[PDB]
Amino acid sequence: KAIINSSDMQGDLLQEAQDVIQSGIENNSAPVLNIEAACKYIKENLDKKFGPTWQCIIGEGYAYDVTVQNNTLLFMFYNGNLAVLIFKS
Amino acid sequence: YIKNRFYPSKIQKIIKELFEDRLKGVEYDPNNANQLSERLVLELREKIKRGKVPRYKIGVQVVFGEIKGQGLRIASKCLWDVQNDNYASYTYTSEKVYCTGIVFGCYFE
Amino acid sequence: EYISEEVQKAIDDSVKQVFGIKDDSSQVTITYNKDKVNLWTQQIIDYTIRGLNKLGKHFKYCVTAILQQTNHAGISVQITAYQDTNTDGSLIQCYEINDIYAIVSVFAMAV
Amino acid sequence: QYKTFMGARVLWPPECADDILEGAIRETQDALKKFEIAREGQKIAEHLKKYMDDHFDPYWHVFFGKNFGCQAVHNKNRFIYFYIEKTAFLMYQTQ
Amino acid sequence: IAELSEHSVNTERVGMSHKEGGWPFKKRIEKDTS
Amino acid sequence: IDMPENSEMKSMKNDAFSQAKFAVENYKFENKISSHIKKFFDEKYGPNWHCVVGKHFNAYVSYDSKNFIFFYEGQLAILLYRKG
Amino acid sequence: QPVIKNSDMSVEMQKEVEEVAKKAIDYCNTDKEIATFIKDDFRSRYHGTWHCIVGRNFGSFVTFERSYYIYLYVGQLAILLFKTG
Repeated sequence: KAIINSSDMQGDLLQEAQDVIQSGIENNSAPVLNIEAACKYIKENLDKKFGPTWQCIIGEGYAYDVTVQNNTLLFMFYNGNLAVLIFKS
Repeated sequence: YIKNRFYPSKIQKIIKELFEDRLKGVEYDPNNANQLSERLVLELREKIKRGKVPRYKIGVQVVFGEIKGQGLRIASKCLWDVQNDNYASYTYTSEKVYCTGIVFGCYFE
Repeated sequence: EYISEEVQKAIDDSVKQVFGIKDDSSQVTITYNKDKVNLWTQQIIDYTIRGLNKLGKHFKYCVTAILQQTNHAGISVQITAYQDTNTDGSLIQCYEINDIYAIVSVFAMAV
Repeated sequence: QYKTFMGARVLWPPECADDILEGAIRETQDALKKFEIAREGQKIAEHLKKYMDDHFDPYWHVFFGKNFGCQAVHNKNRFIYFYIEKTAFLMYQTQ
Repeated sequence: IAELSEHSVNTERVGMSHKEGGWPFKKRIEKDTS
Repeated sequence: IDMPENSEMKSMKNDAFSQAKFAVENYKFENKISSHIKKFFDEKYGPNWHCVVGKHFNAYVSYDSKNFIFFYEGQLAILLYRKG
Repeated sequence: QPVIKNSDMSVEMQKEVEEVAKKAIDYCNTDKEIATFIKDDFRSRYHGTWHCIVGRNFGSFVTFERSYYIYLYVGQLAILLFKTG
């Protein structure tokens, strides 16, 4: 249940980002899951796929303030209440 | 224990700059050749005085002459523990004169 | 208490006195000879050592000589040793007349 | 240990010669001070190699920046390597 | 003709990653404080 | 955005692109990339070429007319020209 | 009570991290102001580009310069400081 909240990049990379966060959920889908392992997976996948200097962040209540390259930023929400931010720098 | 060390080519520096700017393409006049050498040897020595080597002793040597259908060979040998002591040597030859300088360096201990 | 410049002067005296002639015709009537090159090398060395022991210096010497036939082949002569800074050293010399490429290499050491 | 020189931190002793050194050790900051600014790129090294080819031997190569370091073989005794205010300068002549 | 050579230049490189681990006490032993 | 020209027929211009695109991906250091390009073009066309690779640099060289190619390849910039 | 959880800097630069963090805690109540304090302080004392995140429930994955990274808990705040550029 992906709910995109703020988009900056191109729709293809949008789709692949959603697919990768999904695959991360399945890699870690259990009460013992940690968002950190899925974060590692998201960042490393987007590195080996669309280049380095990616950054994955997952949570539900927090406050970031980060610098991002244009057309390389996404933030979104899940019906499962997972707010997911990703960005390249 | 050698914190500040001697490597060849800063004396090689000094000796080059000295040679061009002082020789300025001078001819080999017999009456003043030995005294020309006497002047520039002491100037070179002054330069190695600021050459920033505290314990390295400096065996300056210089050759100056004119080339006239004349074959020549000059060589030296080095005689020290390679870890500390070292040497430097430069040549400078125009159409009719040649001046070459060598400078030893031996870390005192 | 010496000078390698004078060591070279003595070597030059020896060689140019033995075979070197000012008037340059006998030096090619004397070309490289398979029969006489042995006499040449031995006598060059002997006269050079006689010049060296004319010197009363207490230093110790050793000598080497090379005689090349022709410039077509090419040669590289290089020297290296391990001795004391103040007094020891060496010397080299290349020599050419018409068809004889002579080379002398001397080591001088203390004691 | 990168000893000090009236121009800059120079690796003492280096592998070059002092008409080249003094020339570069004065000409680098002369060039940077007179009408030049750090904002521009290799239009500095342009004038630097030009000045070197004008007076000194013709075939030079200059590399400067904030992060680099080289091995190589060149003309004997034609190696200028000096830092200045955290900016490495490297120059070498090739026949 | 003149002699030749090859000045083959490079760049010196310094790069290593660690894994930041989230929380799991300021004092290692909780019994000491308790 | 910038494409200096060379001879017609696309004899060397078409070659330089196809070669440098393999060179950039095959290596990380610019050494192997530039040496590969130059070594290939030496065998292919000329006795002596000159190649530069890098993100930012300015240059000013002498060369032989219609033998100066320069192109912004990806994030990198590749310069090439014959000389000698 | 600073609690270093993952640091890369030398011990002196780490001590500076915790001192600047203590000062930012003494002065600014808002996390953004604290992070800007720390980031500007380090970017000024050293030179380059630092970035500081301050939070309570936070994970990331970032590249950073060598010996230019810390992840720690000062009091009960998650401070992630690093240098990139």
